[PDB]
Amino acid sequence: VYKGPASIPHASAEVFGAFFLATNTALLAHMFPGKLFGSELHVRKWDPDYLASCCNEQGMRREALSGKKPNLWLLGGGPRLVNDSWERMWWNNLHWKRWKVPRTGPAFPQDMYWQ
Amino acid sequence: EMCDIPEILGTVQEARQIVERARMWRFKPYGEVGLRMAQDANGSPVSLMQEPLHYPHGT
Amino acid sequence: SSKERRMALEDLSKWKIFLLNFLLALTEQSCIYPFISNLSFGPDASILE
Amino acid sequence: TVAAGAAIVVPSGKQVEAASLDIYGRPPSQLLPNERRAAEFAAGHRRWKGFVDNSIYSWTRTLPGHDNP
Amino acid sequence: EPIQDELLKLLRGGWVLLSNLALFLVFSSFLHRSLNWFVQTELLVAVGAPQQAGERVVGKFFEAIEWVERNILGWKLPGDEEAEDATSKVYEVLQNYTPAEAAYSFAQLKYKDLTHKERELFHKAYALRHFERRDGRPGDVDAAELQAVKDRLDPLEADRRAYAAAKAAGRLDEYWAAPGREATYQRIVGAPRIA
Amino acid sequence: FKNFFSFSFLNNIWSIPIIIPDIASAMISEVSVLDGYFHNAFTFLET
Repeated sequence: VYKGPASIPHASAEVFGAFFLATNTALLAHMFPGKLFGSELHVRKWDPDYLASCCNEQGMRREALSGKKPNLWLLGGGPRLVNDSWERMWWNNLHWKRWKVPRTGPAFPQDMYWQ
Repeated sequence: EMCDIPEILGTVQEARQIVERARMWRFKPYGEVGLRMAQDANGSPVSLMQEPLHYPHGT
Repeated sequence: SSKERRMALEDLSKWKIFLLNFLLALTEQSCIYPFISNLSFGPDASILE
Repeated sequence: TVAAGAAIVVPSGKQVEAASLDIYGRPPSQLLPNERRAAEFAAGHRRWKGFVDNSIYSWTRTLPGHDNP
Repeated sequence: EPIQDELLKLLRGGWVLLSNLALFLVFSSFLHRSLNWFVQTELLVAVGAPQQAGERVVGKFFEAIEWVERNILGWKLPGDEEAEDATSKVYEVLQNYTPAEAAYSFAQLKYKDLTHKERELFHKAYALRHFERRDGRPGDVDAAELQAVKDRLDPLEADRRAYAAAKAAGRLDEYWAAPGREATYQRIVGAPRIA
Repeated sequence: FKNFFSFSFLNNIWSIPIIIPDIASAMISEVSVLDGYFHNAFTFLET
């Protein structure tokens, strides 16, 4: 009947029950797209590349209408000042762009197969 | 046996057909060749308009 | 939320919940009806063009 | 340890000019950023080797030759 | 209840969780790394030689002792000269043990017009560099004679680069007043240059 | 630590200008003339 000193925090059983049911339901919702009352479960609203391309579009359009030469802002970072390779000079933006397909996801199969 | 003129014309016609179908594989979006070899007047990389949902700048 | 604590309502506790939803607006969160929710009136894929 | 090591390692301006002028043909503040760090590292490594040679290795070499395997 | 107290209590909880998880991962990494040594010691016991495994364990202790003697104190520990000569680096093997015929410069295969001197200049620039040769100092290749050889082969690309350089500056009629440019315009394009 | 006491997201370069190559510096073998008076090196304003 003795639980503990009550100065050490106790997590309730409802926290584990919610955790257990939520993990199982998340797995089931990922396996069956189209059956969540006709819908599916996404993990984001907008692609970061899509948002950055829209913001660059509006930024260079506003720069051009103000009478200046427009600038493109690069995800990851700008160039390094080196002289040995093109890939070392532009490494940060190249590193952002090389990660495109796993950033988009998902890492699980997109369609259901019955074994 | 050496080709006559109509055989040369026929194979040039078919090769141009093949070359069009071959150039359909030329800019894989976010492929390595496009990321490293598509550059502006200087050596700077450009943002190619190949993204599947955004058509910027009145395109 | 698991501790079911209950005061009345004070100004600092008013600012806590505003700050939580404000900061959650800046992150990436899950959605249940994403194709309906990203619809827009006009010829665009979103409301941000 | 970090500050105590950094007292040994970090060189002054004369070592950096000294390490630049023999490795490269040019005096400092005329270089790329990546080739300044090479001169700074060479000066710090010279300071480390000099400290180990004159302050740790001057009195630990009394030849107790034994304890082989 | 204040924001500062909540942020500090969150920071302390995150720090203690992350530090204990890192300690568990470091122990698990050591347990993954060292498995082959324990397996070989156990196999040495199980083959029918129980006394030789204790020699392996005390040899690990004596190796730690030898490391402390060699690195901190600096003693010689004789027999180290025979151990130092057993191994070598890649560039030292290139300097000392490889023939010169096992290196090429992509241009001795591309251009048949090359003489022996341009061939060895390309070899020293691109095949075996100054750190891969025995009597090699930096600055062996001139890079101005190399540019002259690279301009002798394919001269029209050099002419194009000279045009672009003259167009970037304001020396375009100084480009066209060179003694061969109007003649090569006449040769390539069958009409004289009107402009 | 020297760059962290500074603001490394504040003084670094994040942006580049984009300059279009002229036809002499572009992909010359891709430029073709179609029955005279036309060529496929396209150029149009956003307006």
